[PDB]
Amino acid sequence: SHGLFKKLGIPGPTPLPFLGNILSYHKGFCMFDMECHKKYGKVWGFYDGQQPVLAITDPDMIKTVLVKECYSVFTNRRPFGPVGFMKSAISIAEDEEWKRLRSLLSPTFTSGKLKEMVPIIAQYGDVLVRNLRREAETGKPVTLKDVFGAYSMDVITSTSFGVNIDSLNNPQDDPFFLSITVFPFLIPILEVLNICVFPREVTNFLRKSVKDFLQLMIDALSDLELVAQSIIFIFAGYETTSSVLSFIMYELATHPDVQQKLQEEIDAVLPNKAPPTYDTVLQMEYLDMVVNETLRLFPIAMRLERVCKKDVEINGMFIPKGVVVMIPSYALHRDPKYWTEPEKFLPERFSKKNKDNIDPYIYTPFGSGPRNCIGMRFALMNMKLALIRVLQNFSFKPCKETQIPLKLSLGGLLQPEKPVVLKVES
Amino acid sequence: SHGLFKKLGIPGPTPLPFLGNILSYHKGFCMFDMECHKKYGKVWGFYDGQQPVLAITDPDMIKTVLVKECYSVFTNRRPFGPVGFMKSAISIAEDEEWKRLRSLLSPTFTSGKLKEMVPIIAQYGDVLVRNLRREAETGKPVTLKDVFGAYSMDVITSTSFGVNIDSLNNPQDDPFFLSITVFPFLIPILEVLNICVFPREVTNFLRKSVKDFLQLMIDALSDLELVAQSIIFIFAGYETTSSVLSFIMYELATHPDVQQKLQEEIDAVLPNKAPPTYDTVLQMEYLDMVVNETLRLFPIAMRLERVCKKDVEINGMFIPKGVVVMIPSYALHRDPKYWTEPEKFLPERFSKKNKDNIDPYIYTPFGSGPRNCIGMRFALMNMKLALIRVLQNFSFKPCKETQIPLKLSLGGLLQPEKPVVLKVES
Ligand code: HEM
Ligand code: HEM
Repeated sequence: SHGLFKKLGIPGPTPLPFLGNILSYHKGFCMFDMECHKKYGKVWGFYDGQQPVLAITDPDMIKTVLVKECYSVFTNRRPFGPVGFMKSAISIAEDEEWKRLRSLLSPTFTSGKLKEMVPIIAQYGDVLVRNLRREAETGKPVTLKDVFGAYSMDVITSTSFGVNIDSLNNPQDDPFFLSITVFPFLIPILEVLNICVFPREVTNFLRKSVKDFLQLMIDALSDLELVAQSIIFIFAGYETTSSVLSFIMYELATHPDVQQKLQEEIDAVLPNKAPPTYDTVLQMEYLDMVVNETLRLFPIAMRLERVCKKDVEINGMFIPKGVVVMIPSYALHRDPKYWTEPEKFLPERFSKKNKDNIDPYIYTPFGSGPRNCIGMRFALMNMKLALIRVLQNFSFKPCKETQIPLKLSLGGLLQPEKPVVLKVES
Repeated sequence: SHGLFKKLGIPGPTPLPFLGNILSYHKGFCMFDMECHKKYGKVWGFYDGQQPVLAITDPDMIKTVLVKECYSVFTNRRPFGPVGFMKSAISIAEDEEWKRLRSLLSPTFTSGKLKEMVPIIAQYGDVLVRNLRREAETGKPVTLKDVFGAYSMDVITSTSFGVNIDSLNNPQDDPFFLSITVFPFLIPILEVLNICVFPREVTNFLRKSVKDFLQLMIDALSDLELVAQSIIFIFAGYETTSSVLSFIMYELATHPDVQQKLQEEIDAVLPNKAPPTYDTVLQMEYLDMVVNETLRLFPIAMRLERVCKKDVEINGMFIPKGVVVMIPSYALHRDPKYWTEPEKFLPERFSKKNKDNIDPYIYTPFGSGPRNCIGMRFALMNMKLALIRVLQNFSFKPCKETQIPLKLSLGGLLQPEKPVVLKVES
């Protein structure tokens, strides 16, 4: 099975038997992606065990895969297991089942239902300053992913349901997945065992805690299929939110000529520390020119993936069935051929002046097509609503223990090695 | 493989393919054991999947298996998995490894180290009355396995380490094992996955909480092998203790002519509510004649098991290798041929007058032989030390919701269906 890329004339790193190419993950997904983009060119192939992965960099191919032929050939993501009752969640569902669930869950992030969420988010952005004013008034670094996490936690529990808890009460919230890929034929076994990658007690904790996004559901849909959708929203709305807030907070304290220039637009549209509304936010381009630049540097999903469900010949290339087409986000976001000095944080790539020479099938940090980030709008609203309410009250400087430059986690997920700490000044 | 008991001329219930006889577990281990003792006689056989189990009732065979030929042919228990680092714990260890660990852990339950534990147990037997005086002074049933559990928890955390917590702070503390037996060939897989029957977070909770019985350890032994031994002691010292306390408490409120007659010996050896010492306890025969009668009725382990590691011919019968010899405790404890009116709770079977006509290879509620209950003494001390400190202060009467007669759990473990509740009067 490992001669599929020798056959189709597609170059690649040679795969070891049984293991495939995962031996080269020893530095991380991202570094293995940038590596081969230099090694073999515009299209290369590798194997995740016996699993052949096609890496595409041509932005038309990318468009064909995510948008044009999404509904036809590349509908679903890579098989990930074992999960259990979670097989119904949207980021996991496939074919016809996903269609019924992406329709049903689209109503949540409209321009009308998101504006309904700015005044309720205006409540926890003040539990964020008051919990960041206690660790500022005293000389002491600050662990951004706790206070932002405590924040991002509070936001998601309400933007969808309605529960309210100051995450200082500490409400709730790659060791073995390594074997998934060399033993994907073992996933069918683990299922008939109820066994979960999500420990069966984080789920039983919520196999009853479920029994607004909650409203707009029961308002056709099932009930064990109702539990799962709350889960994903809770993870993404917490983890992804806090993670990037601290990611930008690092690039603001280590680039203070940008931290002040962003603080000089915040006191222009919102004078006298004016609370942010749905519309004042969308005005601010630098806050966008930054958020889009950090996400151009730290794409929190690194790669997009789709599963080629039949023989196709997109943009000149015969693609066989069962292959995983993989858009290597992190590697493009930092490609020289498309970004000058790409290691450098320069929110002026997303200036209206320059955001013309910017191809949205290279910078896709929320994906694209009918299966793109369904929370992208809610995400880009939830972040800047906290980015404003914090760059009005505090300016951030390096610490003594602040990881400069920031070491990305060479393991799996995209996070820093040591957590981002920063000195906060009022 | 399922023709092993047709071969050896041993009668039994006919086994379905692949499943074996576990279909007959639909009423519980115990009822399936009593059933076949009537069906086929003194020796019968059945299959736990492909796993042949030999049930022996002859008390000499039983003696040959537990005591005489224990070190030789029947050393270890049934293979139970998957476990992980827990493969070193004593109740699990086998062959040579178990010898090094039953020696090392014998010093804990001497007459000298147990007497050192009566004054420290005299401390939580008073947190038991004061937590049972709050639910008595007010008219309200009492859930015995909480207050006893809260008690039995407190005792074991100190009798071995030294930590002290009133278990009212709520400190810490058959869905899928059904597949173990039909798929025992899947246990080798699950191991290379770190996967635990004990959820990997109840263990990570203590993969660091470990880093007296604690003293007598590091005083040769390992450290990941030190964590496991604390675990078993914590379960057995908590669960088994509370469970039987409530088991006797049921048989004392539903047999009050015994509850008073035991309260009439307690105020004889310990006058003026005298605190119990190591020696006053051993004096009291009825408190023993009861504890031994409840355990004759509710044997908390139901069956003893050993694994026949080579061809043998004990007491006339050729026994092949790899068979699990199983002493059906629950079925003997309630055998007519050895106990008149065996359903009836009558602590006078264990009177010194009658405890002569009583064969200790039939009543073995702590087993026997070199692999018997290592905590039996500590157990029979920990229980009566709470049985005294409670039958001095309170008398127990039926409630309106008290399960009379007591329905045993027809699932797996030996517990009641509804928890035992009782009205407590001071
Ligand atoms: C900075 C924050 C976020 C980023 C960078 C991000 C990025 C992404 C990406 C790259 C994808 C995959 C798209 C593809 O492969 O085609 C995705 C999918 C998804 N995201 Fe997010 N996301 C963010 C926040 C959120 C939030 C707050 C939610 C709240 C529910 C969310 C829910 C989802 C869902 C449901 C999907 C899958 C949609 C589907 O498969 O139909 N994301 N996101
Ligand atoms: C009423 C209370 C208890 C009862 C009825 C009981 C009963 C038993 C039984 C029937 C066995 C199996 C013997 C065999 O199959 O040969 C056993 C083994 C064992 N019990 Fe208990 N037990 C009790 C309390 C305890 C306590 C408090 C501990 C504390 C550590 C404990 C620790 C153990 C250990 C370590 C073994 C296995 C010894 C070995 O395999 O070497 N038990 N017990």
